[PDB]
Amino acid sequence: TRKTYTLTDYLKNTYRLKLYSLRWISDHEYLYKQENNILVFNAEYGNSSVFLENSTFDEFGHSINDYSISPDGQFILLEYNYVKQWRHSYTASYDIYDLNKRQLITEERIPNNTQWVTWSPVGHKLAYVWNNDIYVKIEPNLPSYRITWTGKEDIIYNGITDWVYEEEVFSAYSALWWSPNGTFLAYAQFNDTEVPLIEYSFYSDESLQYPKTVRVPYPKAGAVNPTVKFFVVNTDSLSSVTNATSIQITAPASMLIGDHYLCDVTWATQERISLQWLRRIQNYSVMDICDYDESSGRWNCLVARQHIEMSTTGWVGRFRPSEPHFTLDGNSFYKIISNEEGYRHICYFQIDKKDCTFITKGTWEVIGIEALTSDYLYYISNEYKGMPGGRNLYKIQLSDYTKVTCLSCELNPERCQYYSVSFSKEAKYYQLRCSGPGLPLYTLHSSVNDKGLRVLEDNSALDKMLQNVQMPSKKLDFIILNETKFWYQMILPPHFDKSKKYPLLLDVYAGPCSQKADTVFRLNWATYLASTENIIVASFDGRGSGYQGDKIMHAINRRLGTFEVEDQIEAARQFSKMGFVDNKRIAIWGWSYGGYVTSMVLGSGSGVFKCGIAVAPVSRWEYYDSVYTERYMGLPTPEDNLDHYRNSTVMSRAENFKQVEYLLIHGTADDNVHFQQSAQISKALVDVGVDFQAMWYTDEDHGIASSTAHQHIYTHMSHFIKQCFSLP
Amino acid sequence: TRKTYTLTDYLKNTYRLKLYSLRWISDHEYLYKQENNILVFNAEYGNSSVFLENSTFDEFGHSINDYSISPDGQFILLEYNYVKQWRHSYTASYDIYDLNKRQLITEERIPNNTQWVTWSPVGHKLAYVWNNDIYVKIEPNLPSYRITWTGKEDIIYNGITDWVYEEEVFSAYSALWWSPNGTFLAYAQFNDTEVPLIEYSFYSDESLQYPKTVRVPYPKAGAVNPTVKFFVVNTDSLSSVTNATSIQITAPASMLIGDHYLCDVTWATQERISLQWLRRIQNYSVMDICDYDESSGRWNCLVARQHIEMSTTGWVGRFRPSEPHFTLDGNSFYKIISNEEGYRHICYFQIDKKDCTFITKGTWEVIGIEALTSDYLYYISNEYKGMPGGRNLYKIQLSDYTKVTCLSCELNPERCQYYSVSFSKEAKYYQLRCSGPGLPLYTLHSSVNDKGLRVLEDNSALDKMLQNVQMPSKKLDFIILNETKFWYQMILPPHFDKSKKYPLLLDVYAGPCSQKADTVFRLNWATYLASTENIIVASFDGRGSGYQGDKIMHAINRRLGTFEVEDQIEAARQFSKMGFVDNKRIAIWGWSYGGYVTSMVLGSGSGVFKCGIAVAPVSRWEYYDSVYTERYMGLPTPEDNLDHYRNSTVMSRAENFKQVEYLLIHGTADDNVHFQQSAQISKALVDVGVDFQAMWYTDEDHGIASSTAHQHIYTHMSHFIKQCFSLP
Ligand SMILES: C[C@@H]1c2nc(C(F)(F)F)nn2CCN1C(=O)C[C@H](N)Cc1cc(F)c(F)cc1F
Ligand SMILES: C[C@@H]1c2nc(C(F)(F)F)nn2CCN1C(=O)C[C@H](N)Cc1cc(F)c(F)cc1F
Ligand SMILES: *[C@@H]1O[C@H](CO)[C@@H](O[C@@H]2O[C@H](CO)[C@@H](O)[C@H](O)[C@H]2NC(C)=O)[C@H](O)[C@H]1NC(C)=O
Ligand SMILES: *[C@@H]1O[C@H](CO)[C@@H](O[C@@H]2O[C@H](CO)[C@@H](O)[C@H](O)[C@H]2NC(C)=O)[C@H](O)[C@H]1NC(C)=O
Ligand SMILES: *[C@@H]1O[C@H](CO)[C@@H](O[C@@H]2O[C@H](CO)[C@@H](O)[C@H](O)[C@H]2NC(C)=O)[C@H](O)[C@H]1NC(C)=O
Ligand SMILES: *[C@@H]1O[C@H](CO)[C@@H](O[C@@H]2O[C@H](CO)[C@@H](O)[C@H](O)[C@H]2NC(C)=O)[C@H](O)[C@H]1NC(C)=O
Ligand SMILES: *[C@@H]1O[C@H](CO)[C@@H](O[C@@H]2O[C@H](CO)[C@@H](O)[C@H](O)[C@H]2NC(C)=O)[C@H](O)[C@H]1NC(C)=O
Ligand SMILES: *[C@@H]1O[C@H](CO)[C@@H](O[C@@H]2O[C@H](CO)[C@@H](O)[C@H](O)[C@H]2NC(C)=O)[C@H](O)[C@H]1NC(C)=O
Ligand SMILES: *[C@@H]1O[C@H](CO)[C@@H](O[C@@H]2O[C@H](CO)[C@@H](O)[C@H](O)[C@H]2NC(C)=O)[C@H](O)[C@H]1NC(C)=O
Ligand SMILES: *[C@@H]1O[C@H](CO)[C@@H](O[C@H]2O[C@H](CO)[C@@H](O)[C@H](O)[C@H]2NC(C)=O)[C@H](O)[C@H]1NC(C)=O
Ligand SMILES: *[C@@H]1O[C@H](CO)[C@@H](O[C@H]2O[C@H](CO)[C@@H](O)[C@H](O)[C@H]2NC(C)=O)[C@H](O)[C@H]1NC(C)=O
Ligand SMILES: *[C@@H]1O[C@H](CO)[C@@H](O)[C@H](O)[C@H]1NC(C)=O
Ligand SMILES: *[C@@H]1O[C@H](CO)[C@@H](O)[C@H](O)[C@H]1NC(C)=O
Ligand SMILES: *[C@@H]1O[C@H](CO)[C@@H](O)[C@H](O)[C@H]1NC(C)=O
Ligand SMILES: *[C@@H]1O[C@H](CO)[C@@H](O)[C@H](O)[C@H]1NC(C)=O
Ligand code: NA
Repeated sequence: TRKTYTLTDYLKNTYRLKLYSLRWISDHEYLYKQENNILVFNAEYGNSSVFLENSTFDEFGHSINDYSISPDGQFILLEYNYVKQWRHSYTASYDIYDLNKRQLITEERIPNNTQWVTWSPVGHKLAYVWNNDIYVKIEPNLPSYRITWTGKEDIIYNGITDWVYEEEVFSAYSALWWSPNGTFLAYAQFNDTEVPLIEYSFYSDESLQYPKTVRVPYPKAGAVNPTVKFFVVNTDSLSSVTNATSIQITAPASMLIGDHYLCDVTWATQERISLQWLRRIQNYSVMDICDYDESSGRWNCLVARQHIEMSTTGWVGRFRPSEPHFTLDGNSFYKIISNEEGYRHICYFQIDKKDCTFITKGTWEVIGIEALTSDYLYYISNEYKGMPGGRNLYKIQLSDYTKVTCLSCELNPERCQYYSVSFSKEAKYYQLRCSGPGLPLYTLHSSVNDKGLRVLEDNSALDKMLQNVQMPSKKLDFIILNETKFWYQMILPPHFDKSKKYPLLLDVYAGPCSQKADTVFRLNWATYLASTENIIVASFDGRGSGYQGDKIMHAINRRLGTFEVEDQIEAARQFSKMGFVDNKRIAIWGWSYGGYVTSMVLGSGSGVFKCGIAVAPVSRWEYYDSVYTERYMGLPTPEDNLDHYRNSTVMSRAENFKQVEYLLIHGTADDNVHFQQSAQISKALVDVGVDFQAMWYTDEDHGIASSTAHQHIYTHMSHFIKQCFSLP
Repeated sequence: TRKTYTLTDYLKNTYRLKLYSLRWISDHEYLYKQENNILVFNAEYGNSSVFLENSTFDEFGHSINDYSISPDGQFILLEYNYVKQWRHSYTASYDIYDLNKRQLITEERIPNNTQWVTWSPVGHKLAYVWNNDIYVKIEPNLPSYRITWTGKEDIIYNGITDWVYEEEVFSAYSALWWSPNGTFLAYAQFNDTEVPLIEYSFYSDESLQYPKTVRVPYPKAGAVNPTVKFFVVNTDSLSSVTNATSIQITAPASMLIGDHYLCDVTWATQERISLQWLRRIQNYSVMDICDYDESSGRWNCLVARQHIEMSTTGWVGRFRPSEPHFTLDGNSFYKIISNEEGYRHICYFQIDKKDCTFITKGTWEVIGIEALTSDYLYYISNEYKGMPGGRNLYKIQLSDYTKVTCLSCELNPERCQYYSVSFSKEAKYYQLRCSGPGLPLYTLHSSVNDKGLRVLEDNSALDKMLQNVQMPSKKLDFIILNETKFWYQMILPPHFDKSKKYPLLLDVYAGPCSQKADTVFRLNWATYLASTENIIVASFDGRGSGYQGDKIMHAINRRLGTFEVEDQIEAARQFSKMGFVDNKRIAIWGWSYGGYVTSMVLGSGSGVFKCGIAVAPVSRWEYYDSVYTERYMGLPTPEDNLDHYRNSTVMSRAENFKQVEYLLIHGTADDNVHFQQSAQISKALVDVGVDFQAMWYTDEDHGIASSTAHQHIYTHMSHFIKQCFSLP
């Protein structure tokens, strides 16, 4: 009898997925770390040399967290003293190593506690943010030029995002954008002066006598938002003038009438930048296209070049308006937008014409535009086999839109249905990354003939390991509700028997534009539950889920906590009808949005679920941030949508938790979904006399991802599920 | 078959203890509220009259929290808009009703948000504190005189205590002391300028969008403490034109050399006040005796009237140096102090003589001095039958100390072994309050020949109800450890069978000077556990416990988390060897100090306990307040006691929790034992990979006493204990 995949296997990572993370440094060369040596690979032939020997920084005196080679290959940026902040933000120390001289640079050093640093895209200029101000070094050993003087901790942010712009808009800490050859540096400035603070305790090591109060500018739904300004400085003039002018590009009049956001910055050419702005009511966006005027040194945005993107059924974009991809000359661009049918497709614009031309169409969606050459556009879509949860690379001929080639579809169709891609600098080569339904497979290809060059990593080591393990299987399929297909997946125990009744766990996220049913291979908690505990772990994509058109995605518009919640309940009813599910043993669990949905389902009075686990749930939309919440809910005012805000809380359903077993879990240092949200759930439950299980995680944030806490939470949850299902 | 005492009975107060709370107004009369009417009773005959009808305030408009009748019976102070702060502190609104003209005073009213108010001991003057300043009204309808002008929230406290003085020194919010005829008002001023703040979140009602941060000046062990000054003002020479002059009485030079406390204020006569000061190192205290100088208007404390009280084995006093009881002329006084054997007895002092004379002696302790006449001193002691957990009233003839008469011992020896007493103004009458081992019994007596006048309340209604319930019994006994007896109690199930094996729960407090084994009748959680669940609930008084001399009490000096923890394990080990205890089912629980000891026990590696519950435990002495902690521990500095502070933490024992079941519970708004303490426990257990059970109570303090939270906590603990013991 082969062993099963156990909780320890999962928690100790005994069965390891191999990756192949390369970094393109030119059109035909990439860097790859092998045995802590940095190797440089010729893409065409596969041969390598040592770029930087593992022993180079033995006497550095610090553990190096990451590195970054300048585009011209002359310098390497060494990152150490890494200190995490939020999802993307952190601070660090930096040294620069001169690759030609083979010397560490010791003068005019990047200061300690630096917030962000980046090379120019050409050469070896550096821009960094320190104490909320921007600085530029033209040469690594020379003095910095200060760009901004207004930086103020928790108040003014120059070239870095505040909490909400980092999480909800840019998915980055950085708010700086070099122009393509590095002449200009564009940046955003955020003003949080009147933004209210979330305040919570951080306990730290036990040696800390008094807990620390962490205070973060965080706008909750309907609260005062940060304001934003945009500037461009000419870095080439820095060594010529005492104090180079940052030229402001003001938002259009249509944004200035009320609260708004900067949502996209994309350079088109050396002297043309595009900016997208979004109204606080997130169904109206404007793209300005701005040209440098040589004789005035100003930036002007012609109204003839201004592009409106709006929605009548929901918000604009999946999570924000999509980025443009400009042709080399900067006179036209490609952009994913929702078509007349509500499906997201590639539209082609001339910069000074308002109507675009759709170059793709159909009842499927383009996920992203990956590369653009003079002859071809490359994109990922879920077109293949009508499967919204698959992903493949396509190539469309720019001079003939009827010529569309799927580059990945038929490579290994049994093993590989979910792809991402990595193109070299001028798209001469691409790495394909297959992530499922079989073991991940990494391969290299030449764009000139789309021929496979070689297999990079095929995970044969893991395959060999998994032969001696009773592994679960995955079913991906659909049910039909109101003449619409809704997709689900099931992690099924080994030797699955259709004539037996299995306990079922519903794994839920269900946020807007989410997808929990897909072709990705995962080794996770569900793997253990199916493999060792013989539990079916199911997930379902109902109304509000993504990549299936706006009719489904915008169904929850202004109504979170309704259809996406009901559809999970209905999914569980449908899984019962299938005949291999023990109706007396159906559980539900989720993290984040999934914790909200789980709690809403457990408080619905449906009778379907015996028990459930919510980890770091939202409990009331007014507690969550403005940008995310208002996108789907509008404003919590009597004029707008307050009634539904107040109607969609977990707390109002407290009495119904008498029918279920509930485990509530939250990290105390969660800056994202505040511990407040679960403090309010537990209080409401105490107030109606409902017994439940609770667990706080001291100083853990939204990820509860520290090594010991991760192991602890999954161990705690396993006991709870096993208890609920009467499993020994 | 009759019912048992259930969890619902405990939580819903089905079986109510009747009380008889009287208020002496003279040597011959008392007030007693009956049916919301206030009656006045003649003590000699038992006849009464209505003092104030219930319906007098029918149209008042506010719900009245409490009342306070002026000593002359002319006025009644009406308390409403009560808002709790800490254990003793609150604010309220106040109105004064004139009892003779049957009218609310509407002029010059006491302000809203008043922090403290008190009648003078004679007549009807008022002193109140509002916004941290002291005010005086000579007549209820006249303008107040402002006494102090320095009051400042969280910084300067006039006539009220700060957090630590309220909790640990005075057990009161008031820091005001009227002289016996109301001429003078003495008061303390506290300065918290450099005291660090504990900060924690308060979530409030669901409607509060952002949690509030509560900030309280709170000195943890070793931190900067509040400073204190003491003043006396003449309320007979106040002026509308001139600001009042307060005369400062400075601490003795022996105190001024370093950090110190004011720990007692007691008026001796109309013109003589005593104060006791205590060093931050709490084994040295000094009493000053100060006389008013009529020609100079100053208060002089003659060095010849200083009395030093120190300890070579521990700290001074049980929780602080004891209060003196001055004779009529104030030329001599009686004070409980530790004798040369280390037993607390009454010493007789002359004001200007160094040596006092002990008037009581033996291997038992005086609990308190209760009344004093020229012929007798009346006191409570645990002398009778050599039982440290019994209490009886005695009088001692002041002219012949060999003549000691027990006044309560033989009244009802089977029902009544635990008394407290309330004397009338000149000790002409006394009320005895028996609280166990039988049902509470309240009686009135006259001092002249100790006649038992009448039974006030015998709880015969409860007795009749309890006849149809299967009530548990209590065993009080002792075990021997190193030739010393230590007492324990067991709450035994109904129909106890010493040939059956019962699970056992060890209920623990074990703080210094605590007593958990006594003759008191209680209806609590243990009653339910024994009556319904057939669990023996044991408590044990080991080293560090009170009322048995300093050899026992001071055993844990500088050494908390040692002998008192060991002695609980040893008691349980001994119980586990008794024929009627199931050694496979022994549990431990406690709250506060008992939560600390429970955790230290479960982390001891003893193997004796299967499971345990800690509620709001201390986890590290450096997190608790200075006044309590340093009393027993000294300072957490390398030159003093840091090493033991560091080795007496719960966190260091985390690994030893692997073999026990542990439930950790804490209120998030605990201002006393900060949530921090439990937050650090859970983190330590997570860090070593130990699974446990947790519950936080949102916005609950140290008492977890809100109605809903109280029902929830005991419900949750009941399930935990029953699960642990395999009980259905
Ligand atoms: C993962 C998702 C996302 N997906 C994508 C896509 F489509 F590009 F893949 N872009 N983004 C932008 C970032 N995303 C977010 O949903 C951000 C959001 N703050 C996540 C979140 C939602 C919650 F309801 C919550 F309670 C906690 C959270 F962290
Ligand atoms: C109850 C006790 C006490 N008992 C007495 C006595 F002897 F008069 F009964 N006086 N005092 C003075 C006040 N007392 C205290 O112990 C105060 C103390 N802060 C209580 C306490 C101790 C802890 F270890 C703790 F963790 C939390 C607490 F609230
Ligand atoms: C991979 O091999 C190629 C081709 O052999 C190397 O390119 C050059 O090879 C010729 C001799 O065969 C010489 O001109 C030089 O020795 C090489 N020049 C370069 C580009 O370095 C190439 O070096 C190899 N790539 C790596 C990264 O090792
Ligand atoms: C950030 O925004 C705030 C507005 O909240 C600006 O602060 C105001 O500045 C003016 C000067 O123009 C003052 O007269 C006001 O008193 C300020 N108001 C507040 C609320 O402080 C601030 O100038 C902005 N900062 C930057 C660098 O743009
Ligand atoms: C460089 O130029 C900027 C912009 O002109 C200066 O910033 C101004 O500084 C003055 C006085 O310190 C303030 O009154 C303005 O409000 C600032 N404006 C902005 C946009 O920040 C900056 O101080 C200059 N630096 C130097 C070294 O002269
Ligand atoms: C990168 O692009 C910038 C912007 O076009 C170039 O700067 C211009 O250079 C031209 C010469 O072709 C001059 O006419 C302008 O005066 C420059 N404009 C500005 C705003 O500086 C720059 O030379 C390019 N860099 C490189 C190295 O090619
Ligand atoms: C305490 O509060 C009461 C009630 O607010 C005060 O009496 C008045 O109350 C009404 C509303 O109840 C208000 O319109 C007035 O502002 C209050 N003032 C007066 C003088 O009528 C009362 O004054 C307050 N007491 C103190 C000492 O401020
Ligand atoms: C309360 O005691 C005070 C202090 O002894 C009395 O005040 C004194 O009264 C006598 C009058 O016989 C004067 O000689 C003193 O000058 C007063 N001394 C002070 C300190 O003011 C007061 O008479 C007593 N009050 C009552 C109500 O009995
Ligand atoms: C009160 O207690 C302190 C601390 O135990 C005693 O001061 C001395 O301090 C250190 C320990 O911190 C040691 O060197 C001595 O053991 C302590 N003194 C002795 C016994 O010599 C202090 O003596 C105590 N005071 C009284 C009144 O006994
Ligand atoms: C209790 O009884 C006494 C005596 O029977 C009551 O009578 C005394 O006080 C009354 C006025 O307050 C008058 O009736 C008499 O002055 C006086 N009589 C005596 C006994 O000398 C007394 O009021 C009663 N006490 C109460 C509180 O009602
Ligand atoms: C309360 O105590 C503080 C000291 O903590 C007093 O202010 C003093 O301390 C300051 C340092 O924080 C010094 O700068 C001041 O010079 C010093 N003042 C005096 C009078 O010495 C403060 O006055 C105290 N308040 C009261 C009303 O007693
Ligand atoms: C580089 O150092 C590593 C140590 O981590 C060593 O294992 C490796 O063999 C070294 N590289 C080579 C080419 O030997
Ligand atoms: C960073 O901090 C270290 C330690 O304090 C210091 O020695 C070093 O000089 C700092 N580096 C810079 C660039 O200031
Ligand atoms: C944006 O949303 C609001 C609220 O639903 C609506 O009233 C308005 O018409 C919308 N605007 C557009 C461009 O559809
Ligand atoms: C009393 O003292 C305060 C503050 O010191 C002052 O403002 C007030 O005017 C004084 N009153 C008189 C009458 O002296
Ligand atoms: Na009698």
